Amino acid sequence: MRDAVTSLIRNYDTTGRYFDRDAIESLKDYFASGNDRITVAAMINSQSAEIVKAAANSLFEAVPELLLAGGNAYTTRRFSACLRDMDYYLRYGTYALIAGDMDVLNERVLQGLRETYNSLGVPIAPTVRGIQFLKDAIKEMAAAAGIANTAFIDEPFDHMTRELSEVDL
Amino acid sequence: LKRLAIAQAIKLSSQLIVSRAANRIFRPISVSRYGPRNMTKSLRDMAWFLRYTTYAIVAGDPSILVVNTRGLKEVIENACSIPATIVAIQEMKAASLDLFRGDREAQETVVQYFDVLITEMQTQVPNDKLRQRPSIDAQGL
Amino acid sequence: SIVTKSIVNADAEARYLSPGELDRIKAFVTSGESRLRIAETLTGSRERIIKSAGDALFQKRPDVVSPGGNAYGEEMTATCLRDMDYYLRLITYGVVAGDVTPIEEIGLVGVREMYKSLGTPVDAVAQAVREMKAVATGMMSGDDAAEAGAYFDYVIGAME
Amino acid sequence: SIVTKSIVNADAEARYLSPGELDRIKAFVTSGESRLRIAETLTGSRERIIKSAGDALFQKRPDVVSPGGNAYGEEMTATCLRDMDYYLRLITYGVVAGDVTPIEEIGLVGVREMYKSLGTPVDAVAQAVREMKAVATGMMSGDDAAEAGAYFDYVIGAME
Amino acid sequence: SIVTKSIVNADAEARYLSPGELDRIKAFVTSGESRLRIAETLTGSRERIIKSAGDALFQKRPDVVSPGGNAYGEEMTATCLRDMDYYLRLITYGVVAGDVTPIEEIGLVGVREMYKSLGTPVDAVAQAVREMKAVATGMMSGDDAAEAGAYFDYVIGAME
Amino acid sequence: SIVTKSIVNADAEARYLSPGELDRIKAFVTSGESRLRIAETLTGSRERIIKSAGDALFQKRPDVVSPGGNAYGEEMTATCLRDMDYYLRLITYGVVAGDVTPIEEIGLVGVREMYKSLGTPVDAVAQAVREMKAVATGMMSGDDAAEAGAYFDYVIGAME
Amino acid sequence: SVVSQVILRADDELRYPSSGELSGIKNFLATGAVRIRIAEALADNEKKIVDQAQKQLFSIHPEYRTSGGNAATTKQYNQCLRDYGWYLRLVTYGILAGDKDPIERIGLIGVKEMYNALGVPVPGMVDAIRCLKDAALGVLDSEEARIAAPYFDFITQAMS
Amino acid sequence: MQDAITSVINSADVQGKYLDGSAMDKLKAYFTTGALRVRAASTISANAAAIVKEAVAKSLLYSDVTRPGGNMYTTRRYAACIRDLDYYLRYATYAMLAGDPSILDERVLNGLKETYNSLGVPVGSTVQAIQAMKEVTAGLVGADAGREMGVYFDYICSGLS
Amino acid sequence: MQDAITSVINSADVQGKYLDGSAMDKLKAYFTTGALRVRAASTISANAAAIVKEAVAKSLLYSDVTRPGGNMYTTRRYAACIRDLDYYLRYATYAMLAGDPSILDERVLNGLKETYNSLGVPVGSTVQAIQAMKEVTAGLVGADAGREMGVYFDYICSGLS
Amino acid sequence: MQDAITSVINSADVQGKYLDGSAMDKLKAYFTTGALRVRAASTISANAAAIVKEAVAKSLLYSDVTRPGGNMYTTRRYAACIRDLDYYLRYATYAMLAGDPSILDERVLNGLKETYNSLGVPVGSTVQAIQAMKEVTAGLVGADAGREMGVYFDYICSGLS
Amino acid sequence: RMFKITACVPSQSRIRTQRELQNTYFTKLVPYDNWFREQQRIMKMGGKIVKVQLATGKPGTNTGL
Ligand SMILES: *[C@H](C)[C@H]1/C(=C/c2[nH]c(/C=C3N=C(/C=C4\NC(=O)C(CC)=C4C)C(C)=C\3CCC(=O)O)c(CCC(=O)O)c2C)NC(=O)[C@@H]1C
Ligand SMILES: CCC1=C(C)/C(=C/C2=NC(=C\c3[nH]c(/C=C4\NC(=O)[C@H](C)[C@H]4CC)c(C)c3CCC(=O)O)/C(CCC(=O)O)=C2C)NC1=O
Ligand SMILES: CCC1=C(C)/C(=C/C2=NC(=C\c3[nH]c(/C=C4\NC(=O)[C@H](C)[C@H]4CC)c(C)c3CCC(=O)O)/C(CCC(=O)O)=C2C)NC1=O
Ligand SMILES: CCC1=C(C)/C(=C/C2=NC(=C\c3[nH]c(/C=C4\NC(=O)[C@H](C)[C@H]4CC)c(C)c3CCC(=O)O)/C(CCC(=O)O)=C2C)NC1=O
Ligand SMILES: CCC1=C(C)/C(=C/C2=NC(=C\c3[nH]c(/C=C4\NC(=O)[C@H](C)[C@H]4CC)c(C)c3CCC(=O)O)/C(CCC(=O)O)=C2C)NC1=O
Ligand SMILES: CCC1=C(C)/C(=C/C2=NC(=C\c3[nH]c(/C=C4\NC(=O)[C@H](C)[C@H]4CC)c(C)c3CCC(=O)O)/C(CCC(=O)O)=C2C)NC1=O
Ligand SMILES: CCC1=C(C)/C(=C/C2=NC(=C\c3[nH]c(/C=C4\NC(=O)[C@H](C)[C@H]4CC)c(C)c3CCC(=O)O)/C(CCC(=O)O)=C2C)NC1=O
Ligand SMILES: CCC1=C(C)/C(=C/C2=NC(=C\c3[nH]c(/C=C4\NC(=O)[C@H](C)[C@H]4CC)c(C)c3CCC(=O)O)/C(CCC(=O)O)=C2C)NC1=O
Ligand SMILES: CCC1=C(C)/C(=C/C2=NC(=C\c3[nH]c(/C=C4\NC(=O)[C@H](C)[C@H]4CC)c(C)c3CCC(=O)O)/C(CCC(=O)O)=C2C)NC1=O
Repeated sequence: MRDAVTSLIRNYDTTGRYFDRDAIESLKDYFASGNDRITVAAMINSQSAEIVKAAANSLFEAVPELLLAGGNAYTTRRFSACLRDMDYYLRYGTYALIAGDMDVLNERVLQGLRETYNSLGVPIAPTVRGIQFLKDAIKEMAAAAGIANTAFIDEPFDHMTRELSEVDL
Repeated sequence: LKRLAIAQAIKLSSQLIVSRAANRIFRPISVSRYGPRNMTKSLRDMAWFLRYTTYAIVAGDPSILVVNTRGLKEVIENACSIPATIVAIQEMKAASLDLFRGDREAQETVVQYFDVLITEMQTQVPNDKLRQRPSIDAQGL
Repeated sequence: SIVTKSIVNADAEARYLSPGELDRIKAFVTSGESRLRIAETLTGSRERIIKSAGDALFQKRPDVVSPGGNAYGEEMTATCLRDMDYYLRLITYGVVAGDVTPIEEIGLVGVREMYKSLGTPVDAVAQAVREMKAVATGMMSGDDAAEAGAYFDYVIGAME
Repeated sequence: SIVTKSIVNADAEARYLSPGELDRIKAFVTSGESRLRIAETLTGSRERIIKSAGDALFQKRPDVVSPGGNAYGEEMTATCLRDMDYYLRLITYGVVAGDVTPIEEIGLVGVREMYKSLGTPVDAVAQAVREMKAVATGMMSGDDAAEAGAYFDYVIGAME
Repeated sequence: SIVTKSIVNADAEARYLSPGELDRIKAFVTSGESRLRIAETLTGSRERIIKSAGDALFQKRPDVVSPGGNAYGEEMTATCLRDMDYYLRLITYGVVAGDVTPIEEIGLVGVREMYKSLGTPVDAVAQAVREMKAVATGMMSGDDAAEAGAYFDYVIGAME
Repeated sequence: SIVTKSIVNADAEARYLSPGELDRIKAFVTSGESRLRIAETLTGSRERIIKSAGDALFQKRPDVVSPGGNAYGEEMTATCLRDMDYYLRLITYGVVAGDVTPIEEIGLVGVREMYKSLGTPVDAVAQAVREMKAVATGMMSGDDAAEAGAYFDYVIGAME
Repeated sequence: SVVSQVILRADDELRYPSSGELSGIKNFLATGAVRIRIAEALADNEKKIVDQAQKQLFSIHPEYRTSGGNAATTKQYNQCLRDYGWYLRLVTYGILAGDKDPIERIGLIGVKEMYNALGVPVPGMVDAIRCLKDAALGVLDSEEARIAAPYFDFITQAMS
Repeated sequence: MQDAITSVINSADVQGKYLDGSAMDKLKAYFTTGALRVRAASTISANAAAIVKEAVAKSLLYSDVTRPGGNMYTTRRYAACIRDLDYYLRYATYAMLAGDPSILDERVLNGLKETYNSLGVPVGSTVQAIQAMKEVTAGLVGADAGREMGVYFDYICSGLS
Repeated sequence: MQDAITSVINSADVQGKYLDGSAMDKLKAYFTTGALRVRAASTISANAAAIVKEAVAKSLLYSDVTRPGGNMYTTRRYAACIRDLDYYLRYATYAMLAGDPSILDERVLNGLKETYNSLGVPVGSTVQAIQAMKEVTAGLVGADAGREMGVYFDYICSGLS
Repeated sequence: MQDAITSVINSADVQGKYLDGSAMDKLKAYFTTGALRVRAASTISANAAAIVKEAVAKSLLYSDVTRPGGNMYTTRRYAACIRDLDYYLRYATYAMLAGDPSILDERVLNGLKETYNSLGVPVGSTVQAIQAMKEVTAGLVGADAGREMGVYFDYICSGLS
Repeated sequence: RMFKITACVPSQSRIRTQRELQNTYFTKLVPYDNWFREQQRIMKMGGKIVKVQLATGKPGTNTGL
């Protein structure tokens, strides 16, 4: 896995150069916003099982077929599998919120997710809309808790739904 | 063929079983401050219990009931009253034994599957199996 | 780094980050300023560190520069100082990252196999990092010398 | 038996007995009376079964009783009829138990190794059980002959 | 062969060939001339070996050619002599290769399953290879008969 | 030895000794006389082998006897010649046994860990066995020098 | 604890604890005194903390006191209070180890199995631990509330 | 692992004799009791968790063993105790169905005493828990099915003690 | 697991001494007997199943142990008995080839007494079976090869008893 | 496996009591000594192979055990001896960091006496080797860190003897 | 060479993973070369080792295992 620091370290290592002015400025930029990420992560660790359920109910209010007959969140086995999947998305979104880099999401979530979902019949679309219902919930909850900047909260879910995304453009 | 006979009898008269459940339920009798959003969900679930009872009766194993209504309780415990659902399923069992008769053999099959339903509505939840890993590079699920 | 290690260690265990690990990440996040100061101290004076450490090494272990040793000749001594420069760069990376996974994960895993394939005595390389540690901790304040000497200590420990 | 097999098959799976296995045990429990009737039919007339089956076998395969064969002589023919008596006894055990785990678990596992160490043609033993099956299913009613011929069929199948 | 077996046995052990295995390969390389002489002895007189061995087999075991046996009739006896020809060919291969991995790896692995699916007594096949061994070791010098009888011995041993 | 290796290699495979392995054991049994002659050649002249090989080693690698090396001083040079005597004794054992499992199973498994814990350059030990091989194969006939140089070759190969 | 996690993880990969892990150990062991003070303050006031948390829990859920619930009879109600007290004791234990380790090992691995083996629902326990959280947070200052709060949230996480 | 049928066949086979009248009478006794065994096994499979939790509520709850210092203290130990009691009830059901306790000393009572003595598990408290489980299931399935359950429950308690 | 050569080398190494004249004489004795060992091993590999079945035909057949109640009764027990006798003959061949019985107490006689005592296997009847196997193979390979086979057969019978 | 903190918590939990003043004082003692423990652990991690080879150079070298016949004779035995001494130093470092010797009797001293008695390993010579390792590391890290290392080294020597 | 060991290894992970039961307190012959990693692993899982006994070793030999 990579955080932002090991990203800069691997970036400078492949050319064999030391840190310049700009590398120290980007490391200061990660270390200055570190406390903000950590109180956001602790506030998410407060209400994880609540946020996952609320994002799930907002997703099922969005796409109503999945609770109904032909949908994929049909039975309670499928309902519990979908809510555990949303718990996975919030967990690795917290991990990428603390790390500040998208390599944990790429190595442990997004690599080969589409294969499993296309095979099992799990749809990829309401998965993404549920991921960003989680993102919107986290964003307004942490903007309510005195935190000025929300770009780092914006980062990992936007990456996760740029990757599961179907490129049609 | 007897399992099909009782399944066809249950299917042909499911509407009056659900209606008998409806004026049994709506352990206080329910206030009907629920509104349409809870009410359509309630009517769908009082159907759905009978559906997987019928599927279990034809299939021959109550596992189709078990793997669904085991963890069902805490999904709907924030929603509604759980003993109301319990007396609802008990009443639907009584409505099946109302509907057909046998020489105490098909009634016994029906009370077996309905008893699996009332047993699994009290198993409230088992915690999920944790694949914790010892390796660092591995991920736990 | 610290965040990678905490994330992976919570990741195998199928759990979130425990609050103790979270205040660990928080304390590392606060100490990053002193880490960057130690990194600028190590980066800006790399010429004198490599020069004085090579001088003290060849004073201490003269057989590797004598004919018969590995680092005998002009280009071989230049490659020797280049290897010392590599290890000082990895020291700076480990100082910034707050953990030794840059140093170990880049230049310490197959170091015995590589230096055995080159024909190099690894104890003399440990002496080179020892002289680099002496010059570097002679260059800083007390707690800064201790925090840099932890990573220098890890490199010499991973040699032998 | 049936109960042993159902218990073991639920036992490896870490589950209780499924209801289908339970009505299997129930149907075997109800059919035990007909199983005991077939067992009394096979037990009470064992003399004529062994005698007529040995006669038809030595008529069919005369080389094993000719000089040069295994069952040549008085005591060798007596041991041959004794082996046929053993297999009819195991047939009765398998008829009562409702499954072939008595027959297989007693007298069919290393039957090829034993009869190869004795120097016996196993096809002639299969013919002996075939003649025993002919005399035994000539002795019963239709469904009784089918239920006994299932176990006789298993013995001749486990020979070859 | 010997070289294949030594290479594989050193190959699993993650080591090179030990010097004892190397002089084993060297001794087999020197004895290859006598192996080729035994192979020409077995190859050039295959007609008389197969003919006399079939004659002595059907003299010894007449029931397999009697009506009721496997090799009853013209084409069945021709297929029986063909199977004996196959086994003499595998004997020649094992004589040249210096080991029984041609014989085992071609015609001895599922020999019991094949001859059980055909309905063949395998002891009579062992007697066929026994008569082939008698005719073949009656055809050579002493050490040549011992070296060929080792592989004939392996075939009859792998039958039973 | 050869017999141990053949027995173990047939032992894991759940089979008897193949005839090729048996003539391997037979050829080793016949060559044991020449093996014992090479062993007496190596045993009787051990003083000159150890003396001349130590002389040529310290001529070739003078830094290990110079102050700073491992074998500096009287008792350290005596221990160095003792280690060379140990390796010549293991060479004699491997010559008699027909395989390198005495040499490997006594003095070659943890040789790198031991000589790293002592602070010894292992390449200089390989040069010591090289000079021992030069003096020993300068002492015998051609095929005897080749057969002893196989085991000397294994020791220098197992060093590096 | 923190040092137990560092020691066990270093014991997996067969190595000494590295410098980043030891510096995290130092950062916990420096501020252990503030932890000792806040565990004192939690051990002092526990009667009123459990009291107001009980009051707010039965504000949120009067269902358990009333007929058919778990808080119906005063024996079960006294055990509801005692469960609250044990969980506050485990919170102080989790604070003083610096991590989740003893509180999870003593009270969290399998709460679901216990409270399904009993009759009280686990979302009630989630609400109960949140009531205990805002009760115990009213008695400490922010410099200590930042250390107190996320252990309560970790219990809330392992409940669900 | 053998039921009444396999043990009767094994006795008649170790004799080498055919099935005489005493073996026929033993098998007739088993074939008369088998339907009651089937119905009791279904009724016990109905209420596994209820019988286990009523056994803990009778014996082990509110005693010292669920308090601090007891061997049933932690949630891990509570879950393992419920697991052990579910094992005892499941294997007693199996031995009731077979009509022979060979599965109990083959697969429960084999190394159970040494395991419990190495762990520090109290054997008397778990014997009382199995006795309360027996009392609850004998209240569940009736007099004679409760007796033929209690003979194997007493077998487990005797092999444990 | 060591032959005569490896045991001689191990004695000279535990001494720390070089190979003196007594070790040279022991190795010369083994290198003289080795060709006879090779030929006897080939002759025994020829007739494995014949020697085993003649040993059963001499000792164990037509006695009580193949009758009902005996430990060699069933076909499973007969096949396992033939397997055990094939093991004894195979390992006696290995110990004959090595010239040292270290493989016998390393890999046959290690837990064999406790296994046979736990199973209920008669040790005297299997000792008589191994003795008849020894008698048959000594009739097969001659006087002195039969003697050097019988020393390891007597080793197996002594360790079994 | 428990440090001073986990043992204090386990005592207060087996009591069922809260953390009183004596537990607070014990944890304050550990939180004062922890920085010295950290620095000594870093200094010991620096010089693992040097401390091990100086312990062998003090005790085991040039004695009978490295000569022929000794249990440290061969290169395999020498490598296994260096491995065993590295284990003792590593686990003494772990027990120094935890401040509790529970890891030593959990994971070193568990079956070590029976292993060494089955192999033929001399226990007195390895106790002298651990004592020389203790002497070398107490010369390395100073007086009081050497003492708090030597208490666990003496624990290993006492459990080994 | 082989060690006839006897040990008891509780899992401490069956509650989380909810697997079925393997019987602990085993008595087994471990080969000598991997007896090390096996003893270390039994100590990793926290299980106590009751009895270690060398079965086939004949201790004190240098070749021939
Ligand atoms: C829920 C909102 C959506 C949905 C989910 C759904 N998923 C499954 C089954 C699986 N999902 C996964 C997913 C992951 N595994 C991972 O490791 C990661 C990264 C951490 C993810 C995201 C896997 C592996 C499965 C297979 C089951 C298993 O875990 O073994 C189901 C069940 C499908 C079925 O019918 O069996 C469901 C319902 N479905 C929806 O409709 C929502 C959009
Ligand atoms: C085949 C057996 C089976 C059933 C019944 C089942 C039910 C089920 N009921 C649900 C919710 C619900 N169910 C109800 C209502 C009720 N629930 C009841 O059983 C009562 C009859 C009624 C109240 C009187 C309500 C109000 C919700 C919404 C809960 C929420 O907001 O999360 C959900 C969550 C998804 C949804 O919104 O529908 C499932 C999966 N799943 C199954 O596999
Ligand atoms: C960042 C991790 C990293 C390391 C360490 C590294 C080492 C490295 N050292 C090399 C050579 C060398 N390194 C040395 C160094 C030394 N010899 C001595 O005597 C001194 C003790 C010591 C230095 C103080 C010498 C002499 C060579 C040349 C070897 C040769 O020419 O055969 C080479 C081969 C030539 C090259 O491409 O540079 C590599 C790859 N590469 C890496 O990527
Ligand atoms: C219950 C399972 C079971 C079986 C099957 C069994 C067989 C068995 N058959 C034997 C002999 C024999 N069995 C036969 C039988 C036959 N030869 C023929 O040609 C016919 C085809 C065939 C019978 C119809 C003969 C001839 C012998 C004597 C072999 C000899 O004397 O070498 C013997 C050795 C002497 C003895 O102790 O009886 C055994 C153990 N034992 C068992 O426990
Ligand atoms: C039979 C297998 C076997 C070997 C190989 C063996 C080696 C061995 N070599 C030792 C020392 C030594 N061996 C050497 C040898 C050398 N240093 C050099 O520079 C030369 C390149 C080389 C020899 C030509 C030296 C210098 C020491 C002393 C190391 C010291 O004093 O620190 C010691 C420690 C003291 C002792 O007890 O003898 C052992 C055990 N022991 C064995 O059982
Ligand atoms: C060390 C970790 C740990 C805890 C805390 C624990 C609790 C525990 N709670 C119990 C019962 C109980 N626990 C509760 C608790 C509650 N009911 C509610 O409505 C609330 C949500 C909640 C707390 C306010 C109640 C009411 C009972 C009695 C249930 C019964 O009637 O059996 C019992 C069974 C009888 C007893 O010993 O008291 C245990 C062992 N066991 C443990 O190992
Ligand atoms: C199928 C046959 C079979 C049985 C019965 C069996 C029992 C068994 N019970 C165990 C533990 C246990 N068993 C108990 C049970 C009790 N302690 C008490 O205080 C109560 C009196 C009693 C319950 C009524 C507890 C508390 C443990 C956990 C010990 C621990 O974690 O330290 C363990 C330790 C390993 C593990 O938990 O998963 C085994 C192997 N294993 C088997 O294969
Ligand atoms: C290679 C060293 C080695 C030996 C020798 C060995 C023997 C061995 N013999 C066994 C059984 C047996 N061994 C016998 C043998 C005999 N009983 C008699 O009545 C006769 C006197 C005697 C034969 C001559 C029988 C009948 C059994 C089966 C016991 C049973 O199935 O109950 C078993 C029980 C497990 C199994 O059959 O497969 C072992 C492990 N295992 C080994 O690893
Ligand atoms: C982590 C806790 C732990 C320890 C300590 C441990 C020790 C251990 N030491 C062993 C061997 C050994 N240990 C020694 C050590 C010594 N003999 C001497 O003469 C010296 C006095 C002493 C060294 C100072 C030797 C020489 C052997 C090899 C025995 C042999 O190969 O025959 C073995 C035999 C298996 C193998 O080598 O790999 C074990 C399991 N295992 C463990 O899990």
